[PDB]
Amino acid sequence: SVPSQKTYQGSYGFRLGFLHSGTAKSVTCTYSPALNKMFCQLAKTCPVQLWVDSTPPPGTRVRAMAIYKQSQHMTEVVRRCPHHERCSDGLAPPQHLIRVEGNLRVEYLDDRNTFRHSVVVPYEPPEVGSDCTTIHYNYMCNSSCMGGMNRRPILTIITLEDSSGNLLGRNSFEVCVCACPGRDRRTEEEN
Amino acid sequence: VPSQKTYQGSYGFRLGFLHSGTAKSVTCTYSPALNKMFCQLAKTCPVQLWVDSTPPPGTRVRAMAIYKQSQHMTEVVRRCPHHERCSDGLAPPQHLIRVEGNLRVEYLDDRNTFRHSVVVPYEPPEVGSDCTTIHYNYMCNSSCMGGMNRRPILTIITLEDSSGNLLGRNSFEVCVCACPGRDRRTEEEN
Amino acid sequence: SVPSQKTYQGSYGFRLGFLHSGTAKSVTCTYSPALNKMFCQLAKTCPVQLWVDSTPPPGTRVRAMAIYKQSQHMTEVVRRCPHHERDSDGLAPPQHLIRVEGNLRVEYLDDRNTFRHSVVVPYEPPEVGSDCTTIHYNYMCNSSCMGGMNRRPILTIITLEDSSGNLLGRNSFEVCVCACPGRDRRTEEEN
Amino acid sequence: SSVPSQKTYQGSYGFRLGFLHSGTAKSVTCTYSPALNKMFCQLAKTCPVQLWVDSTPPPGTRVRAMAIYKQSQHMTEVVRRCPHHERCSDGLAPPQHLIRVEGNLRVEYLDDRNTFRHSVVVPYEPPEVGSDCTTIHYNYMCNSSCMGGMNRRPILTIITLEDSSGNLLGRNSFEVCVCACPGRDRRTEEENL
Ligand SMILES: *C[C@@H]1C(=O)C2CCN1CC2
Ligand SMILES: *C[C@H]1C(=O)C2CCN1CC2
Ligand SMILES: *C[C@H]1C(=O)C2CCN1CC2
Ligand SMILES: *C[C@H]1C(=O)C2CCN1CC2
Ligand SMILES: *C[C@H]1C(=O)C2CCN1CC2
Ligand SMILES: *C[C@H]1C(=O)C2CCN1CC2
Ligand SMILES: *C[C@H]1C(=O)C2CCN1CC2
Ligand SMILES: [Zn+2]
Ligand SMILES: [Zn+2]
Ligand SMILES: [Zn+2]
Ligand SMILES: [Zn+2]
Repeated sequence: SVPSQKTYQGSYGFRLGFLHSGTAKSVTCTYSPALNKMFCQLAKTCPVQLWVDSTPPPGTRVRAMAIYKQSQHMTEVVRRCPHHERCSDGLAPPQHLIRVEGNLRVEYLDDRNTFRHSVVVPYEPPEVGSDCTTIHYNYMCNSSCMGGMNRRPILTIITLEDSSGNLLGRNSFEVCVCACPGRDRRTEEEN
Repeated sequence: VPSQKTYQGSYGFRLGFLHSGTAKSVTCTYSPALNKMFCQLAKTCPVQLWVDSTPPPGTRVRAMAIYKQSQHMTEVVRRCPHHERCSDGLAPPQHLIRVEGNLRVEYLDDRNTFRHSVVVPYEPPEVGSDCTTIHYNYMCNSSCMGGMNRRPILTIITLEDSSGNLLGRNSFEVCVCACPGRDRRTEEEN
Repeated sequence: SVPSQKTYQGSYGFRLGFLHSGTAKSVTCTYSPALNKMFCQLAKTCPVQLWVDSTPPPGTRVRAMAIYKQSQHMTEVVRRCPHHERDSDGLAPPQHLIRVEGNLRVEYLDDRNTFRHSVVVPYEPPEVGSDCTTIHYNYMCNSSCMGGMNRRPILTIITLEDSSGNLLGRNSFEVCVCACPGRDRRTEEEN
Repeated sequence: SSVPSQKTYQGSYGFRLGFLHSGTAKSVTCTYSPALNKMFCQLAKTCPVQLWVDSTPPPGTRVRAMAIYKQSQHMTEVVRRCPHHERCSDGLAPPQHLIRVEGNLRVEYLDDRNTFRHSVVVPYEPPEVGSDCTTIHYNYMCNSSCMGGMNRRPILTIITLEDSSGNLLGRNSFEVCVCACPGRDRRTEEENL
């Protein structure tokens, strides 16, 4: 029906972090803590940090899924528009909005019962002298895409799961994929 | 040795596979990274046919296994003596690859190369869908003693017209194993 | 052609298991994982477990055969000492080292060409509560019997075959038949 | 009762346990609480347990470890790994066994044929030249929190010294918590008092 977006830090103290990028014209990805909202460009690197209080064990996986924010649209699967879904696809299904770049162990799922799309990578701990793990996501349509997201806001849900799929952690953030993230962030904050 | 050269041809013939993931319970899962299908003995292994334009009536779709390794490549891929034992329906008992849920299936023992293949009529996608799905079954395990014996194989898929002329070709590696999800997840860890 | 001792799990994921019996004076059979060696008493029950990932068909058979481990003895048939051959249960040939107890469908072979002894039983799936199938082997000579094994080490080769004789899998283990299995395991491990 | 004996006894060799004074820093993988007689440790990591004696036991002496549930309503339940961790093995240990010994090739595992309890045994070796106690490195192979396993029930490890013929010589015990953050979990449990 609808996957849960309820924040769940769980046993490992799972939290998300984001670079402090600002709102200048050069910025290709910028997070608003006031809005809990990422502003990023089509197909460009979006860094997401995983912060934990304890290290989950090897075989832990990190999954990302998008849903529609508005209750009227929430049961609709978030997918790429017909224009963009036309098969640079590498290892990714052409319909999927969310890709991970720079990870050979990436796995993509079409849920056989919910038909929802997700992308999964193995959780790796931070490098020694590092405090967080970084996944580079790419968003493969614009929020404005006719016949896809069509200006409807989306949430990204990031779940930590054990090797059997059981929930260990869940966080979420709103996403706008737009041409001018710095400008769009600064304008959306000024209201 | 049968040609394994990718050939989209005149109708833009491509293969697709479900995005099944690697849950322990999955019956069949394809690794885009390895171009490799992981599936269970005698269970459904869906293969999608995608075309840019519709092949003419009487087009056929053939599947044939060969060994991947150079020094096993002339050897005909067939079931182990244990599994070859009769028990089979429309399929020859020695054939590794079957098609299920197609009453028009045809099986060939090449009288000259002795290779096994399985053929069906090409049907366009059903109402609503963008691809044609063929349910293959692999009737030995990759680890069968006296059969494949842990040796890797490729499946070659060919689109042919009514007269047996080549229209398209593609291929993928196959592992027939107890737990496809685990085995894909493990093989991808390198 | 000395029989093959090469391990094959095969289509059914065939391996061997043994009870974790310890080395107390009272123990009648104990297996050493570090030595891959079973220590047992003359004529006493020696449980050997069959573990499979997938159930082979009814009609599947399980064969045991002993061979000398040392290369210069490998071509000699392993058989009971003169004393011990001269006792029988009424199914076992008096020269066979390995019997199966508590199985009315046991079959014994003297190979027409090699002259090697083996004992076969039907494969049955695990009983309810169990993840493995247990065969009770009896070894009918002592390792030290002069005129039989005469302290020469031996392997038992366990083969899983179908109703038609086709080989499905193989595994093996070393055996010592002795008065005090617990003490001999403890002593041999202590190198 | 049916449950095996937990009562402390130093016996003839004056047998007792010791534990390193490791503190509670975030990096610590195991830490013992003298106030709680309780060892906090991480899944599958080294857990040093010291054997202290007044006189040297004969060669052939053995040191056995066994886990029991602490709470009287669970005491008769055999302690074993959860079904998930049973599926994950060094080839010497049974996959169901909670307690392993690391780095001892003479290790022996027992499944009791009548109690069905698990235990792990090693030979007693005297202290090396320039040491005053023998150290065994235990590994605990399931979390305290594991569902279908300990399921948050506290356990005791019972350490027995026994002769070559199985005669009990001494017995000691300690509570154990297998957790993600031993340092943090020891501090929190000590501050309720
Ligand atoms: C891979 C696993 C197994 O080992 C059996 C068959 C399929 N899944 C679930 C049980
Ligand atoms: C990116 C931008 C849009 O196009 C609408 C949805 C999300 N965000 C606000 C309005
Ligand atoms: C475009 C289409 C194809 O033809 C294959 C690659 C991606 N997509 C599904 C299968
Ligand atoms: C087993 C054998 C038969 O008896 C007929 C069907 C299949 N195979 C060939 C002919
Ligand atoms: C399934 C697995 C095997 O058993 C061999 C062939 C293919 N794959 C790698 C090796
Ligand atoms: C049982 C014991 C013996 O008697 C010799 C052969 C195997 N093992 C070691 C030496
Ligand atoms: C580690 C912790 C737990 O999870 C329960 C048992 C022992 N300790 C206290 C409660
Ligand atoms: Zn788009
Ligand atoms: Zn086979
Ligand atoms: Zn004898
Ligand atoms: Zn566990």
